[PDB]
Amino acid sequence: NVKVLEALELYNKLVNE
Amino acid sequence: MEAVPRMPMIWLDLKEAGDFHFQPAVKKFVLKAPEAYNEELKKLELLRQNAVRVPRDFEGCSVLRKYLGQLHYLQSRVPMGSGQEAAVPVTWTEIFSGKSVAHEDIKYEQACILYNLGALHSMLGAMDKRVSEEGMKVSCTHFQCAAGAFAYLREHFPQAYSVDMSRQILTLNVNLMLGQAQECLLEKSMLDNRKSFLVARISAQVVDYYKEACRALENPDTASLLGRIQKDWKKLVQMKIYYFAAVAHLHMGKQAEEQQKFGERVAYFQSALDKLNEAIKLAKGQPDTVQDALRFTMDVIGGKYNSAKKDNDFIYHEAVPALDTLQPVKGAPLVKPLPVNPTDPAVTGPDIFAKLV
Repeated sequence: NVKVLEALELYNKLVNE
Repeated sequence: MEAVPRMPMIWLDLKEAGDFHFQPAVKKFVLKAPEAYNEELKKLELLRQNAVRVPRDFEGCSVLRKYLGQLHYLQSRVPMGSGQEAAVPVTWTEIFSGKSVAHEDIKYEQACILYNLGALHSMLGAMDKRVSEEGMKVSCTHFQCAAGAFAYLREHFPQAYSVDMSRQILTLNVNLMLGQAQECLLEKSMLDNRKSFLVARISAQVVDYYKEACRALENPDTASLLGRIQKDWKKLVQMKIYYFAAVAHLHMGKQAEEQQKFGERVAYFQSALDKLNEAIKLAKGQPDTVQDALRFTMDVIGGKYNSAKKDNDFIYHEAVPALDTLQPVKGAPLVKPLPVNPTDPAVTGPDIFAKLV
C-alpha cells in the first residue's frame, strides 16, 4: 500500500530513532 | 493502555450538487473554429453524475479524483472560468445554511468536488474500529488525505465561493483531521509498545492539533455559522484535549518509573488523574463509547497513582516536584496534509477531450 506507506513514514522515522 | 476502548471520530458530510450545464457552452465554443466533442461531452456528463452521487466507499474517492482531473483538462481547452466567454453557472448547496450558491466559474465545481473528496476520506477514516494495526494505519492515512484535500482547497481556491469553504473553516477541518490522524498513531504507538516517552510526545501532539481545532470552534463568528455542529464537535474535541493530556502525562509518569524517579512519577500520575477527571466532567452526556474509554483509563491511571504514591510515602520518600519545574513534553508531529495533484495521470486517465485532428 503506497499511500499508507507514505502516511506512516514520519512515525517510523521517529520510532526507529 | 493498549486495550483502551477507542474514541469515536468526527467526519464531514458531502456537499449536495446543483446543475453544471457545460455541454451547450462547450459546443458553442468549439463550433467557433464539426460535431463538437459530442461523444466526449457525454462521457464527462456520465462522470459528473457518478461523482455527484458518489458511492460512499474507497472506489468512490477514485471517481471524485477522476472527475476533478477531467475538469482541469476541460478548463485548459475551454474558457469556463470567471469572466470567460464559455462560463456557465455552477450551483452547489452551502452545507451549513442549506442555501443554493451559484458561480459562473468551473473552478467552483472543482472546489466542491475537492471538498467532497476530503469529506469522503473523513468518512472512510472514521469507520474502522481501530483495534487492528492496519485499521489504525488506514484510518490515519484517510484522515491525512482528508486534511490534504481541504488544505489544497484552501490554498489553491482562495476565492472562497461559500462560507463552508472559507479559509477559517477549511483550516478547522485540516486541524481536526490531522488531530484524528495523530490520534490513530497514538493508538498504534501503544499497540506497538513504543518507549513511554515517545507515546507521551505523540499524545502531546494530539492535544496540540485538537487545541487548534477547538480554538476555531470557539470563534463566535465561526460558531454561529456552524450552529449545532460547533456544539457537537466541540464536546468531543474539548473532552479529547484533556483526555490525551492525561494519556501524555500517564506515559511521562511511566518514563519516570523507568528512570527510577519516584517523586516525579507521582507528580505525573497525579496530573494525569486530574486531567482525566476534567475530561470525564466534560464528557457528561456523551455516548457509551466515550464513557467506556474514560472508564478504562480511570482504572489504569487510578491504580498506578495509588501504587506510585504508596511506594513513595512508605519507601522512597522523594519530594514530589511541581510540574512547572520539569521539562515539558514537546509534541511530535507525525501527520500532514498529504499532497493532492488534480492532474495526476494515474488517477485521471487520458484527457477526455484529446483531439489529434
